[PDB]
Amino acid sequence: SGFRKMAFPSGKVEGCMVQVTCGTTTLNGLWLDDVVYCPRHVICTSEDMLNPNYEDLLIRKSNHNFLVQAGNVQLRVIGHSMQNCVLKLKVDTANPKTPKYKFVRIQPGQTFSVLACYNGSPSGVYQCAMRPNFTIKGSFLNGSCGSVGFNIDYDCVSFCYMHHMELPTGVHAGTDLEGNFYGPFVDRQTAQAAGTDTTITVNVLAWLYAAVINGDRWFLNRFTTTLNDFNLVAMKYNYEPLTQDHVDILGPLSAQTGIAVLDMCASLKELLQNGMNGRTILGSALLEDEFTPFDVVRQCSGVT
Amino acid sequence: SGFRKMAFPSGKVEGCMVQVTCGTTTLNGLWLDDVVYCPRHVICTSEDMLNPNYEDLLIRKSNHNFLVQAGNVQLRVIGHSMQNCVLKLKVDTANPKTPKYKFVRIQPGQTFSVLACYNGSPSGVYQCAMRPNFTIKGSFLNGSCGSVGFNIDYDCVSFCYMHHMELPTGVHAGTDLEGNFYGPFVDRQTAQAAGTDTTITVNVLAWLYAAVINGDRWFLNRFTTTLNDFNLVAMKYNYEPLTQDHVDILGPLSAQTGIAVLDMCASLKELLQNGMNGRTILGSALLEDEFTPFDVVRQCSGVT
Ligand SMILES: O=C(Cc1cccnc1)Nc1cccc(O[C@H]2CC(=O)N2)c1
Ligand SMILES: O=C(Cc1cccnc1)Nc1cccc(O[C@H]2CC(=O)N2)c1
Repeated sequence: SGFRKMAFPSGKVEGCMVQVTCGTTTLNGLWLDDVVYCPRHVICTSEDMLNPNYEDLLIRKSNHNFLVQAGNVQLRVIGHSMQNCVLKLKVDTANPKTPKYKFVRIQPGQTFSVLACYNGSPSGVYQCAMRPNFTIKGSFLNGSCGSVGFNIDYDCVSFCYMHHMELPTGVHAGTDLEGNFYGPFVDRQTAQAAGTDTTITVNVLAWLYAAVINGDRWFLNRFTTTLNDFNLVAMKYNYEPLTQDHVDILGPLSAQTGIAVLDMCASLKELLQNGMNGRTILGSALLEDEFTPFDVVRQCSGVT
Repeated sequence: SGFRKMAFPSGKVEGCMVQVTCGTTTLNGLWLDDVVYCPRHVICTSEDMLNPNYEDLLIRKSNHNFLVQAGNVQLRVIGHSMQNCVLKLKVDTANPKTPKYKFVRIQPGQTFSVLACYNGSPSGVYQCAMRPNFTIKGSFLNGSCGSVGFNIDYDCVSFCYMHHMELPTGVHAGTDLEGNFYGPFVDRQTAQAAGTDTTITVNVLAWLYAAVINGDRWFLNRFTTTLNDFNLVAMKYNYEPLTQDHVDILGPLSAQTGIAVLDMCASLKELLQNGMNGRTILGSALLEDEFTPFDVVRQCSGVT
């Protein structure tokens, strides 16, 4: 027993982290096969970031202007191209450490691990969720651009995020591995603001199931509700509307615990309306929304 | 910016994880050089655990009775010995993936990463602290015994914990890599209880410094206090007494922020006496004690 914000083992991803330097700028790159993926703002100077024309800026860049280093060895860049907001640097050596990988665009609500990196070197790993407003609440400093978000299935790494920027509000914006930003964010140093951050209801429910499994049963009440009535209370508290798909995904958790999804919803409705009264759930004084129903089953069943 | 419970990259430790089977029992082992370290309760049956005589039980065990598997390859055990509560299985092949390592016994209050494992395979990584009562609040299921706690410095892994058991209260007990339990715990299926779990004051202070660095400044007040007055309030709330050593270790955080340690103590005294009033600090509705002052500087400076 015990419930922690667990991240996937990062070894398969550490093997891919490289340092990419363009002029004065150094950031991280992802080396899979003979391609190094990195944010395209590596070709920018601090003046360029205000209003950059990336096609024009890339025209003044040649293969030799991009310095790629993997540990202490320099990789020869034989080609370069721009795919949306990522640069793909073709290198002459394929990464011998390349794991089985997929490039995937995750949905908001879904979770993933981040391997924060500086100068192509990993500093730490933590679990994140793609917020409904398409930002992530990460831990990133200047120099962490190019750090990737990933999931692991058996031996296959699904890369879903590449860090590009921080908004003045302290939240982080980034792209999938095809260079497409999650949300309305543009890789320009212009005032951008994240919209309303809503709470991932299905994840809070999954974590309530995880608390019941672990012994925290105080919040369980003698009540039930309907999907429409629960959603009236979810609306007021900026919670994502619960759908029958969500109820379905909670099915294995509901089946294991023996608590109906709508019963857990009534318990959640009371937690929203009445607060926690100074008590805690899984050592947390607030309702946690960064565990998907898949994360809960995986952690409560030891899926390696 | 952003502050997360970050764990060290686990790649160097994944390379050491092996599966150790003795009779019907399977658990994890740590393969460093030609030695595999694992909990000695691997030689026990469910009946033996009630009151085991490990010397007598080991006398009926031979080199061939311990099955060690690293991935899909069986390792030949050429020697076996008991060091306190760990078995050291000498194998004929040295681990080619052995990183630079030290075996260290950490103090309560200190933090470390755990690579939870099942059948010699890593399932996830998370950050932990050694509680003042010598237990850890981990996430472990049956089959995770042998999972290790570690820290990383540059390229050197300092192994500090090996998971052995779970107490009926849901907390976890284990040993250093010399087989010595942290705390009064014995590897026997007998009713054991953890003592009072106090709050690591210096870590809560370090995390208040991390909140100030990150923009959360609401809790800052126009007051100060003395070490003895603060400790009167720490005592009432089961907080560890603050010493001049703690004030010293907080020195670089105090120097960076410009807030005196005793000033932060007055802010903490008010948080203890008045609560958080529904507000949050670093997205947490309670006072976090699992970040050391070293963890704070490392995360707020990008130490790879
Ligand atoms: O933020 C970083 C580096 C960094 C520092 C700290 C943490 N993570 C990333 N770069 C950057 C890149 C592209 C646009 C950009 O403009 C900002 C203004 C806005 O809203 N977005 C900034
Ligand atoms: O707990 C486990 C396996 C396990 C299961 C879930 C999570 N982590 C570990 N084994 C074990 C080993 C040695 C003594 C022992 O007795 C318990 C009674 C007590 O207080 N300690 C139990």
